[PDB]
Amino acid sequence: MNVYDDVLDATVVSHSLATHFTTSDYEELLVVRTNILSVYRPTRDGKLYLTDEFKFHGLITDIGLIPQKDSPLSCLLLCTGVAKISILKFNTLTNSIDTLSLHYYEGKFKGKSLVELAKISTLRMDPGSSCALLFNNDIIAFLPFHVKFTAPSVVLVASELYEGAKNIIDIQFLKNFTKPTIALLYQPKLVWAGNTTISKLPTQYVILTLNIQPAESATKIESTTIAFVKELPWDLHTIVPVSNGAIIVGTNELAFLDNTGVLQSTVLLNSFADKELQKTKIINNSSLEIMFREKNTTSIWIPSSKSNNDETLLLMDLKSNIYYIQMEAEGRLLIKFDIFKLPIVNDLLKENSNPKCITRLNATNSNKNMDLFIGFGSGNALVLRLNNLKSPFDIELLSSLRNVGPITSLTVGKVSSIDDVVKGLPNPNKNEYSLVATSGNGSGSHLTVIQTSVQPEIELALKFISITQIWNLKIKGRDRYLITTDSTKSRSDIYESDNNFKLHKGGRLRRDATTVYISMFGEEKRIIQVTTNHLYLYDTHFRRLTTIKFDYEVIHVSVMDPYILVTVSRGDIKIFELEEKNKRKLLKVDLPEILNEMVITSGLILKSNMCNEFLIGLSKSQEEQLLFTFVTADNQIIFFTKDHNDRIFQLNGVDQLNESLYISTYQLVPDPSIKQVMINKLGHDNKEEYLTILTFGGEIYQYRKLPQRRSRFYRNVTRNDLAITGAPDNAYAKGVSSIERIMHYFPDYNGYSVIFVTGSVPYILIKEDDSTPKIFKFGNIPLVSVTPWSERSVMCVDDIKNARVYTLTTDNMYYGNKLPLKQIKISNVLDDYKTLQKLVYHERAQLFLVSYCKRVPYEALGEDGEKVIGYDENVPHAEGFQSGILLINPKSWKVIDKIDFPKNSVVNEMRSSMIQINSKTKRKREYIIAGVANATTEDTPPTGAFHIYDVIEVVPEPGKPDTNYKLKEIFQEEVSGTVSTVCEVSGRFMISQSQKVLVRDIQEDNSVIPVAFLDIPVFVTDSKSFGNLLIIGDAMQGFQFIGFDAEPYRMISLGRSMSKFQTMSLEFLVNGGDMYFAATDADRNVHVLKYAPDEPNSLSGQRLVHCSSFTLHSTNSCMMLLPRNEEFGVPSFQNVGGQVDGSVFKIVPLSEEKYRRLYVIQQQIIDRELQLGGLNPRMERLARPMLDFNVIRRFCGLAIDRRKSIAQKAGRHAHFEAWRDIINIEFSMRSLCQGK
Amino acid sequence: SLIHPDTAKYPFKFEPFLRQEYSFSLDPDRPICEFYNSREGPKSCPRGPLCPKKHVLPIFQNKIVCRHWLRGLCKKNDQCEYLHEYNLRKMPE
Amino acid sequence: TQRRSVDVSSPYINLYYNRRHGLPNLVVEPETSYTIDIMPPNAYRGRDRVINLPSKFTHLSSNKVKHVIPAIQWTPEGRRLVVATYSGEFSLWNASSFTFETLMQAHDSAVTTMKYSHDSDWMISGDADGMIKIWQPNFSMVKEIDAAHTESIRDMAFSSNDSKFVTCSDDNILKIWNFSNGKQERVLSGHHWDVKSCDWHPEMGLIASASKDNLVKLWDPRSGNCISSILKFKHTVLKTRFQPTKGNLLMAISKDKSCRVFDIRYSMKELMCVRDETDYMTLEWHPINESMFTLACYDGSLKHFDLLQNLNEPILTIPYAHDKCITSLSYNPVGHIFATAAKDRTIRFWTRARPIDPNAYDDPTYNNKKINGWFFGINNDINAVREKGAAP
Amino acid sequence: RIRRTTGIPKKFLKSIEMITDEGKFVVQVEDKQSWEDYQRKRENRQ
RNA sequence: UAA
Ligand SMILES: [Zn+2]
Ligand SMILES: [Zn+2]
Repeated sequence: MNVYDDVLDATVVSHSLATHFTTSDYEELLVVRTNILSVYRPTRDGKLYLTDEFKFHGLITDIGLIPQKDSPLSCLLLCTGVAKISILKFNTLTNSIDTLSLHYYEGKFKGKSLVELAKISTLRMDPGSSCALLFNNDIIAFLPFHVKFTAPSVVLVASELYEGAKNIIDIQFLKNFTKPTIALLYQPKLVWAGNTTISKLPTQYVILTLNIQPAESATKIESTTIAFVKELPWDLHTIVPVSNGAIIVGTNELAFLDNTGVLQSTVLLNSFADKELQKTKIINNSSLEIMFREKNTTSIWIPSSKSNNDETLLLMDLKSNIYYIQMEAEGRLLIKFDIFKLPIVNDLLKENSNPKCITRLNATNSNKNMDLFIGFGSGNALVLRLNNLKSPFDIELLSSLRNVGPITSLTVGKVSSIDDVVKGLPNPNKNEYSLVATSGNGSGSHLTVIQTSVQPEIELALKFISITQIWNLKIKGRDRYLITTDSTKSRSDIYESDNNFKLHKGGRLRRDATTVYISMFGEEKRIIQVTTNHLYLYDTHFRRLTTIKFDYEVIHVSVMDPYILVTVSRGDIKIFELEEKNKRKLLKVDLPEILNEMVITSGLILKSNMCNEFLIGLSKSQEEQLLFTFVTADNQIIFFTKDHNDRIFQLNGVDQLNESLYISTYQLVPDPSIKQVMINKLGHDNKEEYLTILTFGGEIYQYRKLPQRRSRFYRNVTRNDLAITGAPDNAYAKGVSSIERIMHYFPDYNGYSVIFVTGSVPYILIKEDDSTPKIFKFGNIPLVSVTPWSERSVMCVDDIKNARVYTLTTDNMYYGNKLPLKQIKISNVLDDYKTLQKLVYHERAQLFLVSYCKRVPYEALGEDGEKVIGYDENVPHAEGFQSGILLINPKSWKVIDKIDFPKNSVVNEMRSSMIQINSKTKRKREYIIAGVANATTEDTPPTGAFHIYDVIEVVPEPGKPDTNYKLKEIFQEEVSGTVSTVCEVSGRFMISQSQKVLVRDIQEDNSVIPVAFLDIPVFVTDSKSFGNLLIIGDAMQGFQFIGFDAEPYRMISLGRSMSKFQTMSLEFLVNGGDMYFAATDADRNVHVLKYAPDEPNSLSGQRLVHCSSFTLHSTNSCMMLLPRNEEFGVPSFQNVGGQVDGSVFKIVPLSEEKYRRLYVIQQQIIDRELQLGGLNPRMERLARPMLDFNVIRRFCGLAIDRRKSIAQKAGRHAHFEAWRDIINIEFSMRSLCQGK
Repeated sequence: SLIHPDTAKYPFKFEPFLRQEYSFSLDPDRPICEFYNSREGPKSCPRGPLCPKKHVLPIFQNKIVCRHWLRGLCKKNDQCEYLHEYNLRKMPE
Repeated sequence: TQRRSVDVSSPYINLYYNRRHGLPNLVVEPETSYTIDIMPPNAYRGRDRVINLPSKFTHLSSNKVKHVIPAIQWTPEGRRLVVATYSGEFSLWNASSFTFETLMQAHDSAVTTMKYSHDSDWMISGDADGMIKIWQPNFSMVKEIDAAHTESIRDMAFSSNDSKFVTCSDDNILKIWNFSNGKQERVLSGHHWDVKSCDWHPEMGLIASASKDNLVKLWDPRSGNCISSILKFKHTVLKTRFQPTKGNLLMAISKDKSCRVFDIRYSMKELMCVRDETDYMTLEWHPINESMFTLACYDGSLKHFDLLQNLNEPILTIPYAHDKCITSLSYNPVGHIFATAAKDRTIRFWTRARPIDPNAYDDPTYNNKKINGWFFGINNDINAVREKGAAP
Repeated sequence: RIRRTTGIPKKFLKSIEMITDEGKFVVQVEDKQSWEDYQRKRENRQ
């Protein structure tokens, strides 16, 4: 009974393509991160503007492009999981992706494989667009394409194409062939470093022309051996086809084989190359020590631009070094084959490592200038501009896609709210905790603060006495006359904001009644104030010029430059227009006749070009017309122009909140749900028109206007990018009960056009240029009124009459990825700490501790000091480890203390555990326990150490007040066996040694003695404790469940997992009175197991019951236990897990009834709704199931009637309770908003 | 506390089972039983196996750590006459 | 004292650091400093399975009393190797250091077979008198079946859930036992003459039996009737095994000098038919890498095979692996140590090859140059690679 | 031809009154207590 | 108090 949700979406870019997918007006950049396909429009200056994002239910293994007849757009080949192809097309009519066909190959692959399949299949596409092949391990799946869209597929072993093909290394389609010719790189006899002396030149290379004969039933393929090469170096791993041949990339060599099939030349890259073994052709010897040690080398082959002889190939190793390879062939023969390292003067590529894909953005018919998009596994994905590809080269950074790299550690601490007072007033996000993760893998490695809410910069704070709403007036582009009103007392003050908000006390403004609205008017020459029952027009000096009396009190009033819209309690509309000549007239505006015979819940004056098609002589993609927009009680959005004749338009489908909206004439059951709407521009640099809908239940719906065909608004339902803020059917009434939610638009917050939603829990709508708009929690205090302030600032008033000016922090913040992300650079230009890991937070001292891990060259030493025999000194060495501990003060994010561990030492685990230092008095102290494992070879005996640190307050060094804490080592000990994990149990700490776990306790005199002992099968991967219950992960045999006792110290073996898997992380999923465990596999599976001693076949609980398996889309690096926030309802907990792709997930345990309801809803969505890539979400996670909250979120995005019909499937009141527990899951992470 | 959630005294449904089997509980530092006697047997305690106190097995009254238990090769299990607890001062050198 | 230790703890540290950081397992280069980049055997699949080849002779062990060793068995976690002797004794040997001496005296007659439970909680051992003993992991005999078979027990294999286990003897029948009560369940009738070995399918209910009547039979444990017969062996069929992990394959050796691998998913389809001039005596599938197995011959000559590399010849032959006929093979469950026992009364341990090794594939196990004590320097060496094979 | 009680801890040996330790002959007996506990633990909720 |  669990539900899985993605706290963060993936950030590591794995694939990229340039094509015409959604439009042919420009070449888009398709970006795949883990399961999200992002379509970007690359600008001329390298900025990436997101067009639309699609989220899939499986891991996108590979992407490919195939053209289609009678269409300029190209279809998309999507590879998901293991051996699955879904052909994707973009439906321009529906602005969505519809799957052309599914192709399952895993079953055939297993049928034709003696050994287990590889986790990732590899897709190759014919340059002639005639066929595509997918191969896993010597089994090739061919997907022919007709020239009725896809011919039947044929799956065969590589031995059927060519007799000798036995261990395929790589397959590629060769170029300049009239038939779909492929090249196979294979090793009939497998050879590695320890096998080279007894096996010479094992790699082979064959060129096969394929004669695909599609038929109605099956496809027949015949391969003719064009050429065959028998003697090749063992380390060749990547085929890089070129115009006249193919470059074979190896760990130590670069072999060039032409399409004729003769190895014309080869380049030795390092000292490990096959020196004096090839000895049959041109041997370009290079002492550059270039190492392509990866399984597959990333590269881009740019064809010759028409031919200018400018065909370029760029290799790129794991350390982000771009290598230029030139092939100055005059024909079949090759001349001047060499590899050149591109000089990088400004080390802009230092922060990035493990490149994944390279794509050229803008062609410009010349290979001299190239704009390259490169995705990285650790650093930000970059858009680089290469200027002069020479054998003066210049490289500049145009833009970047934020990448939280591999989240290798997750902890909770205070990043904000350290100080309870900010500029006199209390901290707006006081007592708010945040997830802090470790990001990156090398020189560029930082702390990523996964903020639960937006932290605004305060530049002004003041206390008011009694207000309910405020307005700030800008007359000469400057702040004057900050009007405040008190609805309870019917008062209105002036508060001239030029000088310390002093009481102006001047002008005939109505001080003795509640102001409903006041703003500048008449091109900043008039001030209009709408009171409870009167409308007043003033000038800059607040002199009365016009007065209008309203019979009924006004409710909603909106103002544009020449017009004002007023709604009164009777429900009828009143629109006034200021006279242009000398103002002070306020003429009436004739409403449409049909308008007065229908109820309007809210209205506003709107400026947009959406209905320009229906207007007379206005069918231009410009000139936003003035529209008087109104929300009817039937939730219908209607609008008309000033010269409306009698025509009223309407957004169709908004009453049911349909996926697609469109403008049409409004021709004519009061169920008012839509509370406020507004259409405005959102974005940072390019502004996109969005329709934002506020419902009476507090939920916010966003519709994107299509830039082409502007009369239509579309909402992405597959993408779960918009956070849930409320529930329709009066569920979660506390979200809107205290403070009424008002949506305020600010075109310039810090250069961002944002939307502010007031209430007890405020929200801000921020849209990055490379991302969709996101709903972000704003602060941790209620917001009552927000007004623009100066330029690029706002003033916000909370519920306790405290007003403070805010500005959006944009220095290291990324307002995308479903949650605000703060980049904390720990390494500076002086001290370059390498990859940071094992980040902990010391609660008592309010400090963060992290461990750096510098990769140093490894020297293999024996047990005696003497070195191991086979050492070579004048040769590149494998990287060892060297680690230490950094004490970081979150006040300044500076390292205030550092301690270093010796060579060949990696801190495999660090904790901030509470340790019982006295068994009698039960005194507990928070110690930092670091588990150091000596990362060395298999032959040397395993060794390690554990250090216990106490954070002590010291006298700060003058100049730096934050250096008032230091690390004091109260105990350390070198122990036999690697210390792979550290965990605290019941006030005592347990560390893992080689096939051993020892429990020790600390006395008052800082004496540490082991008290318990338990044997471990192979290797401890993770260990967690729940009071006195242990779970110890094993690298081969799953995990086991241990209870710990004291007086008679015992390690009771309560149970263990029945299935043996290589677990990555462990955590407890308590789920009420029962007890479950979460175990992440090396196959990206997370398993839920329960301790069920009362079950029959559990052997008194010794056999853990396997509850569910759930295939995550990336490997899990870490898990943590977090308290769970209960919005309506014994403490409850949740699991938070960091992923390598940069995504954060959570498992929320559910009760039986909640699980039943949500399972029924999820099954209904899967069975009835149309999935994006045709992928069944149930089957994708199964490579009592764990529920995918991404599927359940589609319930929130359905139509109202569709929502009711789906909820009716099981439960009369299932809609209400379903919305309640969906809210509970969505807000389960808000326990960080209330702490200490 | 969000940093160190209170997971010590959690109400578990298998706690009575942990009392019956393994003589275990969720409070490692619970007071010793004033009625239970290891030599007399489980019947000495009036509250029976469901006693909130600690019922020390006779295996833990032994004076010297079992050398075969340390290697995981003790053939006598709880019937051994040597200590099956990782007590360092009680080891035979 | 300083000695040759083979521990996979540090390689696992490196592997999990790579996996938790998204770093790929970097290609090992022919240099000693790259031994740190050699991952634990469980981390290697596909073309990297060649790294998990035991080719470096690492240690040579022997009991105080030179007794014939009918069977050896690693503990299910690979911590220790159980060496059964012809005198009915159990000798343990720690995998960390290949060091232990204290005996157990398990049975009264020669222990012919041992087998641990898949749950790793129960070991059953059979002897030459037909007695079957059930052992706890701490080696505390808990149950005897005095007359499980009339003749000497030949082979015993547990079911997937370890609730049942099948045994065979010099009698012409196999009988399935209920482990919970130790009571015989049914008799697998057939197999004229004598049945020499048996094995249970790792996943589903399927029994393979090798017999002196030139037959390999497939049984249904639920019913106890033969479901298919293999007629492809021209003499008595010796030890037969399915596979440790998947069981899609089934291998049986016979003393007609032929080893055959069958695809059980395709009506016992023949995959490999490798013949040798010398007699095969035992086999051992690789515990991690499918399609990889080792054959032991009557003249020593460990022969490691690979279904995907060569269907006709071994991918690696260690011709003088043992001085006499090799009786039992046992891969460590972790997969980093390979243990072999022969009639020369010696236990020899094999580890994976090193990136660079002057004596690689030139040990006295590869060239018949075993002069007096040739393993003294290969068993007392603290390091592994060693300078360029011989010893005092 | 006659064995000695090497690893047997003298409590699973009863005097027969084929294997002997020091003089008087004994025989190994199953520890019919660990097997019984296994049986007890095989019971539901026990 | 040993196997
Ligand atoms: Zn008691
Ligand atoms: Zn003992």
